[PDB]
Parts: sequence; structure tokens; C-alpha cells
Amino acid sequence: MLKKKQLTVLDLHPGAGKTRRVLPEIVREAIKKRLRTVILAPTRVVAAEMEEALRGLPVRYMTTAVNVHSGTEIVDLMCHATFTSRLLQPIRVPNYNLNIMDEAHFTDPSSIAARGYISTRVEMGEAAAIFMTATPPGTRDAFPDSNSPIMDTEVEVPERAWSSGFDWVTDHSGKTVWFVPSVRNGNEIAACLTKAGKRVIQLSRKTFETEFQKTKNQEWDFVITTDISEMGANFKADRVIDSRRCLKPVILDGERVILAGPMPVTHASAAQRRGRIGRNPNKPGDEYMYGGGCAETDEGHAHWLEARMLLDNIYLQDGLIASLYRPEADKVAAIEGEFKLRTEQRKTFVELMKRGDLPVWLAYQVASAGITYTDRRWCFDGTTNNTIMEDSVPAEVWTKYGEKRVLKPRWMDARVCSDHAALKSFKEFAAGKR
Repeated sequence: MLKKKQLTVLDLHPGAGKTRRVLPEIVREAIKKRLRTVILAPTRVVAAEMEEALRGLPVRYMTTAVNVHSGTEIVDLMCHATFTSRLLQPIRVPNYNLNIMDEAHFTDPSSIAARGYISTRVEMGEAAAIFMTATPPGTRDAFPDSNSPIMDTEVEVPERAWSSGFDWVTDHSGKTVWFVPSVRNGNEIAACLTKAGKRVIQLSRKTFETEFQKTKNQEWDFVITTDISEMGANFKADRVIDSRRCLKPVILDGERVILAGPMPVTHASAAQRRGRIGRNPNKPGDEYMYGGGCAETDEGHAHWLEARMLLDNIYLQDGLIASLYRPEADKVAAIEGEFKLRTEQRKTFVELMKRGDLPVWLAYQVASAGITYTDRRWCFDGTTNNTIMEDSVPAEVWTKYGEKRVLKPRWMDARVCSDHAALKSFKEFAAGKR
């Protein structure tokens, strides 16, 4: 796997050993060959798990998620987004001879970016790489192998509060992980289960790194999660309920981002969701209930456009622009290099994404217009149909000038107000509070 000019797709089925068994073997061999190696974890939660599986091995953990260091480590471990972020900023990133990406199906924009950067360096003959995932880009197998057999059942899955007609959901006495299309949809199902006496934990991107510990430290009957739990999260569960639905961010007319759907999930996503159970070879008969079919709904998905925006602003070599990883490059229509920004605008672009916590597309619109990071006038001077509503009336903030104005961004991205926490953070941004 480790010879240069080589990208390997490690596609063992879920539970097959990739992180606890294969990754330490690869790391020990890379240390022997003095290969300067990066290990890319999708989340800080998986980083901490990797430290457990890599225990003792000389690895520099470039994350505050891991409580360990000598300084004489030639293997680095950092998060997907940390790797891409460091490539975008002045900070120098080593020319790694070996690039290991765990959970390499992760569809976050900075993970697609990182896959494109890494496969380009391999195609240039400069590095080797190993992508680890049960579900490579392109799978159409939503029912891969498991450590023990799974009962698969197609069945109507409620997506709103229900009274009767779904007794199988609440009659269950084990532990269920339930994948929902959105945080808001998860809230409504959570409330319904809680009112039926169930102990519910809710997981989403903004909360995952914090609430996941509750699945270890508390009693629970249901985990209600968005697709963030497709990327390494593991549970001592015996049932998965899969609405088989997701929201799809879509750029309309190059001018706005909407959250289309809910619509079918990909096969990869369905397999990753089912893959949370049937993992214990000593406990056959875990259940997978799925409430819809799969489709290739990553085509047109804004995350691949945003991935091009990131990769267009990472230096490779004179002029050159890294392609996306070939099997996912078709998921977006874009002119390579069309998003490259000059030195100062790239800086604003990065600060908008990092400190500003804005979606990539929105950060790009603001930065390529020449707006400096702290200048929030664009949040108020959009067209009337860009008004953001809070509780059925136009949302309002006090500007940094002390003036109460309606939230009306010049570029509208539905992800900044898709749930309450998202709207709260965007209101503080528009107020100049970060």
C-alpha cells in the first residue's frame, strides 16, 4: 500500500478492522520506512479513538482532542478540516509522503477538498495515499457485509410526531439510532419520543463533538442524529431506524443557496447508517429499518462546489490547480481555478469561514466582493426576498452602530438560518459580535 505514486482505496466492510487493526499496521510500517505521514480523522471524537488504537506509537496529535508528546514524531494526526484549513493559510504544511484519510467518504467540503489535494499530489508522483472507508465514492451497495447478520426491513418511518400506527418504534426494548434529515425534523421526533417516555439524545454537526459523550455517560433509548453520525460515530445499539432522507444544499442561479428536499440519501450514506449495527459478531439479529430508497443526490450538491472553492485557493505548484478526486469530480460543474482569490481576499475568505463560521459558498461571495471581514453592511442590504424570518416575522438585530435593523443578507444561504442555533450565530455575526 505504501509504495510512492500510489493511492489505495481501503474498502473493508463496516466493522472489519480498518481503524483498530489496519491503521496501526500501516503506521508501524510507515515509521519503519521513515515515511513522513499524516493521519486524517473526520472529527475530534475519532481522533481520540485513534489515539487509543495507536497507543504507544510515536504520533504527534495536532488536536486538542487528545491528552498526550516527545517532539520527535514523524507521524502527524489531525482532523480533515484542520488539514485543509492549514493548506489555505500561510502556515506551512509538510509535503507528506504518506496520506492516510480515515472515513474518506466524509462529504464535508474541506474533506472533499483534502481528497482532491491529496490525489493530485499522488497523480504528480509526489506522495502515496490511503483512503479508508467502507463506502468509496461510487458505491451503489446500501447493504454491505457486517460482522453479524442484520435484519433489513423496508417500512414507513415517521418524519413528524405520531400517535398510532408506528407501535414497532416504541415497543422496542433495546437501543435505537435514528437518522433524520435535519436538526428541526430531529427535534420534532425527539419531542414525540420523550413524551412517550423515551430517553432521547440528539446529535448534529454543531453539537456532535460535545453531546456524543452523553451516549457513553447516560442511559438512553434513542439517539436522534443527522448524517454527522455517518462518519465514524459508534454506538452500543441493536437497531437503526433510517428515514433514508437528507437535505441537499443547492446553489440556485449562482445567486443563493437553498436546502432542497428532504430527498433520498446516497447508497454510501445508507450503508454508513445501517453500518452502525451488526458490528458485534456475538450479537446477531440487530435490526435496520429503512423508510425510502437511495439515489445519487450528491450530484449538484453544493458541498462539491464549495470544495472547488477551497481547492482553488490552495497552492500546489506554479499556476496549477488540484482536481477533485476523480470518482467525485463529476458531482459539480465548475471551471477549475474560477474561485482563486488574491492574497488578501483569500485571507478574508478564510476568516469568514473560521472565525465567522459562515458556509463556504457564503464566505466566498463576501470575500470575492472585496468586503473586509469585519464589515457587516452586506447583512442588511439584500433584496426584500432575502429577509430572514424568526418566529414568522422578520428577524432583527442591533447593528454594531446601535441601530435595530432587519436581517437581510445580500447573499442568502439557507444554512445560516436552518435551525435556531444557526440563526442565533448568524444574528451575532450580523451584529458584529465575532
